[PDB]
Amino acid sequence: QVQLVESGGGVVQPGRSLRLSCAASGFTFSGFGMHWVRQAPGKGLEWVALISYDGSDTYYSDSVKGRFTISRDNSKNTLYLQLKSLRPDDTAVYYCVGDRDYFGSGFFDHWGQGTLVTVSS
Amino acid sequence: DSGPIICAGPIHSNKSAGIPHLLGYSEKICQIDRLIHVSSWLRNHSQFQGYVGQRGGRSQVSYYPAENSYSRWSGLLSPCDADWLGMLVVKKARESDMIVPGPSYKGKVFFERPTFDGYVGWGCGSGKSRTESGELCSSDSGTSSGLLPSDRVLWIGDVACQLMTPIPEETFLELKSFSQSEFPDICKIDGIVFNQCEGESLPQPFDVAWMDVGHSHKIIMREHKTKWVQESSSKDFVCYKEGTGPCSESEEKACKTSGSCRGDMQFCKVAGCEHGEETSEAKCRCSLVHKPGEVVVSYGGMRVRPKCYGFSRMMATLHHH
Amino acid sequence: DIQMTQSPSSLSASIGDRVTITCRASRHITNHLNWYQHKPGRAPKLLIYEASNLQAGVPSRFSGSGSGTDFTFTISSLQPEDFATYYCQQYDNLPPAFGGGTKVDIKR
Ligand SMILES: *[C@@H]1O[C@H](CO)[C@@H](O[C@@H]2O[C@H](CO)[C@@H](O[C@@H]3O[C@H](CO)[C@@H](O)[C@H](O)[C@@H]3O)[C@H](O)[C@H]2NC(C)=O)[C@H](O)[C@H]1NC(C)=O
Ligand SMILES: *[C@@H]1O[C@H](CO)[C@@H](O[C@@H]2O[C@H](CO)[C@@H](O)[C@H](O)[C@H]2NC(C)=O)[C@H](O)[C@H]1NC(C)=O
Repeated sequence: QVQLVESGGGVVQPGRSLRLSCAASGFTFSGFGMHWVRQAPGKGLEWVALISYDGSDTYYSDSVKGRFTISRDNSKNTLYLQLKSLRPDDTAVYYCVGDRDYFGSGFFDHWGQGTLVTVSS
Repeated sequence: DSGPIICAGPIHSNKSAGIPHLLGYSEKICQIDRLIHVSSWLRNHSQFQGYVGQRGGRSQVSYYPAENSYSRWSGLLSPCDADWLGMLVVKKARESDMIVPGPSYKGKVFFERPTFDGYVGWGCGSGKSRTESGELCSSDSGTSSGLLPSDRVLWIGDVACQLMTPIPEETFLELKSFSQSEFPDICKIDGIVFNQCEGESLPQPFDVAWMDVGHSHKIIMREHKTKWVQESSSKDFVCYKEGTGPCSESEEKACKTSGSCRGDMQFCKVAGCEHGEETSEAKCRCSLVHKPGEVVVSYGGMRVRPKCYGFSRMMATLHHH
Repeated sequence: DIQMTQSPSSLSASIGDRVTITCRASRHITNHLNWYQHKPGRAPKLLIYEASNLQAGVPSRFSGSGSGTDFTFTISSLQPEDFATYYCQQYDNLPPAFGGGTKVDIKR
């Protein structure tokens, strides 16, 4: 019932800006915080950003702070992540994640399938 | 901003989880710190699923008037806080209970108002919240997770409750008449007859200082004075473990009646302490709660230690000349 | 801020054994810890929340315990599907942190 359909990945070069989107179905999207979790090749999981149910509260990791912007349109049921100033470290698979409370407190309950982002020249 | 008494704001992991019946004056205080009591009120009366106050706790609750003086002291107990400790009961709102205008009833799941004859609370159920007026609860998809922030709670008025010193009825009648003389215009307050009028204006907002003296109805005041005495009692102190959280009843009882625990200076000069043994270990520490003290009010020539005292907004009908 | 450390990095065990992963938090996070299973190709899956609670629909062989800084993730009887990488995540501080992980191989 509760699904997440990511889109937007592709091949972008260092210093370019990609945009990722996560369409949410089957649950009241506007009442749950959302996350973005990425995994680089050969490495572990790395939480990227979170957004509150309202969009009023955002939080980011240090590795991406100031470059990636997370936003949400609760009238279209899609979650966004705006990548900027991309780098080879950011070459990873990007998962959107649904949480359990109003804020994105850190319960990574229901995931998406993922989208691959590759940065090289 | 205020700060917690003992326990930081909760991060609840399941909305269906239960509200345990803890027996210690510290476990109760901890549940107060995390708005467990208001969430329980919602579950019983308004048939509501989940917790209110996620990550905020009692300190992030919204007040009206928002510049709330007592909020700055974590020890001062709101009417809901006294409800969780048994000192009074906040009733479920009925149709007759008049919702006062002026607060920002929008998105609120709970709000509380001291009335002339007691304390009343309004709640909303699962998936619903209050419309701008506060008269109706309506679908609110931002309340769907059931783990809701503290700003969904609204405590009306600068109120502070405590342990009263009981007064005899002869004193209550003296104080009731003096209030009647001081507000001869008023006919009814929150529907309760105050003076005898025979001609009453329609219900109107009324800002007034009052005090709960443990009798039928509160006594409203215009000319009064206050003094925050420090009077030591067991409830001046909470006992905690630095990482486990609040201690248990048997431990806290052993702390406050046996001088077997540790704590700050004032507690040791009340119950007894010790040092020079703790190697790594862990033992309960007891600290003074942060309040100016017990409030004593002077009014009508007399001086009373009330159950609750504050300045909130009630609904009064005036004379028709 | 908070830096989780998992041990061991890798662990080989045969089907039916007991596998005990351990996780450590630099500071006290009470019981604000989750455990995650990640298998190659498929997304991560949430097994334990609040360090001891079973997620809905997850087998009872998975468990969790601990509070403070030292925590534990245990599989009572390993099964062939249970071979994957596992992670612990803290949520006491607002920046959520994944530990390094722990890959589970099969003894042959
Ligand atoms: C909402 O309802 C719950 C019950 O579902 C209330 O909690 C209950 O409160 C009563 C009264 O304090 C507790 O009874 C007590 O039992 C102990 C012994 O267990 C006894 O020593 C006391 O004198 C009292 O009789 C009851 O245990 C407790 N149950 C639970 C599950 O908490 C709750 O107070 C209600 N909400 C509000 C805001 O009052
Ligand atoms: C939220 O809590 C409820 C209640 O504890 C969980 O539901 C129970 O879960 C156990 C174990 O899965 C089952 O044996 C019970 O039958 C369930 N009870 C009911 C009434 O559903 C629920 O799974 C928890 N949800 C999450 C997200 O973990």
